[PDB]
Amino acid sequence: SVPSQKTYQGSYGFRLGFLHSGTAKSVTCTYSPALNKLFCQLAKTCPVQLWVDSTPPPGTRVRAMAIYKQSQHMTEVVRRCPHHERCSDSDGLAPPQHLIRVEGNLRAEYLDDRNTFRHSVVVPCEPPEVGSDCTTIHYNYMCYSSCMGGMNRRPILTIITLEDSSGNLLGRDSFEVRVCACPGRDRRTEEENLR
Ligand SMILES: CNCc1ccc2c(c1)c1ccccc1n2CCF
Ligand SMILES: [Zn+2]
Repeated sequence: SVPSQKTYQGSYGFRLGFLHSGTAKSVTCTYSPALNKLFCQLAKTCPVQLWVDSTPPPGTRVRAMAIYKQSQHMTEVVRRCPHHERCSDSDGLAPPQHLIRVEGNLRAEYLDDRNTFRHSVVVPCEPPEVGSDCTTIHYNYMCYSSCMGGMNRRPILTIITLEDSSGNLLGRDSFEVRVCACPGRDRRTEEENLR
């Protein structure tokens, strides 16, 4: 009915990482550690790092799913709004209803859950390239937080799960997301409000 959001490093020490992009007016994606919140523009690249302490088995996958943050909305499926689901911006793989896409990975799979109706996108867990210490997934968020008939100004969380080949839980992390026109200004405002 509601997916768990409990942080769980599991046997492999799984956790996320984010770049340090700053808050200039021109920034298109920026992460606030103090808020555990990603601020991004519509349909722009959001780099999310995956870190582990030890190598998970072949066939491990990484899934992303959005849920509403507020308890009174958590049972409602997060989906694109009535405008964006019809705007013919398909990448040829993501269903037009899905808020979260993975960019540039032909092995991405998109799930409409047959029981919960929730959307998710899952990719194989790949090791870092030679010379790198982590792997990065590039996500896109395909509606604004403010879209009427969709998120409608309600905050969302993204839950990232590390899964075995059967879909069993190996690790979990999460972060709040705001999709907005000016991520740098909004991050500065919300960090000031918190302080
Ligand atoms: C020093 N570098 C550690 C590190 C960081 C991230 C890593 C790995 C190793 C690793 C090894 C095998 C398969 C996937 C792997 N990931 C991605 C999932 F977090
Ligand atoms: Zn929309």
